[PDB]
Order: sequence, then structure tokens, then C-alpha cells
Amino acid sequence: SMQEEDTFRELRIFLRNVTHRLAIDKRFRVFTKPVDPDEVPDYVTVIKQPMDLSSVISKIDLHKYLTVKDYLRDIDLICSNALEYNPDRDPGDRLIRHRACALRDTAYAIIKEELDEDFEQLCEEIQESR
Ligand SMILES: Cc1cc2ccnc(N[C@@H]3CCNC[C@H]3OCC3CCS(=O)(=O)CC3)c2[nH]c1=O
Repeated sequence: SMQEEDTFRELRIFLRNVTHRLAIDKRFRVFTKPVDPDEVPDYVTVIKQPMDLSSVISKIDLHKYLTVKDYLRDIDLICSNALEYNPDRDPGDRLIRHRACALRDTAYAIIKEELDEDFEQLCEEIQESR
């Protein structure tokens, strides 16, 4: 219905705003675009589902997220990919891992403060009806 389409449009607006606020944070620059294979050639072989904030924006615009839970799965993926690919004790690896956890924590904190639980519940119930 028109009301359900209005609901998902509001969701997309909300998700674009959250994602933009993450994307403009200097700490998260490394997560804004896909990994360049010329810089990191074994990434594609090690990480089976690459995810980044530009891919998240594309997925929002392709109507791929019907709930905030589905969106947070991809944010969690950005984080888990970083922990998997950069597991070493070296400062480079430790920096990106800290940034990855910060990205995750920041996304969850924004959502905790600004997502209405009844709005998310509505999204989930519409999704479950399809
Ligand atoms: C998304 C991503 C991008 C990336 C780009 C370059 N190098 C990586 N990993 C290196 C693997 C071996 N040890 C050093 C690591 O690079 C650390 C470096 C810290 C600064 S940063 O801006 O977070 C880019 C990664 C990278 N690992 C990644 O997971």
C-alpha cells in the first residue's frame, strides 16, 4: 500500500542520514569505499563478502533494506571483515580494528538514540508479511 511505501521511504531517509554521518567521520575513511585490488590484491580472496559505506548507500537506494536490523547486518559485516582481514598485533592492524569497532559502536548508538522502536517494529511486521 501507499502507507507501507511511505514507511520504507522514511526508513531509507533515516538510513541514508545515519550512513552519511558515519561516512563524514575522519576515523571511518577506510570504510567509505571498496578496497582497491591494486593496493590489497589478496583481499577479494580472503574476504568473501566485501562491504563498505558506499555499497551500503547503493543498497539503500536499491531498496535492499526493509528493516534497520538488515542494515545493521551490513554494518556488522564491515566490522567483522576488518577484524578478520587485519588480525595481527601490529599497530596498523590494531588501528583499523579499533576504527571498525568504533564504526559499529557509533552506528548502534545513533540508532539507539534516534530510531523509534515502534517504527522498527512496523518495518519488521511489513517485511514478515511479504
Ligand atoms: C578495509 C581495509 C583496507 C585496507 C587498506 C590497506 N591495508 C589494509 N590492511 C593491512 C594489512 C597488513 N597490515 C597493515 C594493514 O593496514 C593497516 C592500515 C591502517 C591505516 S587505515 O587507514 O586504517 C588502512 C589500513 C586494509 N585492510 C582492510 O581491512
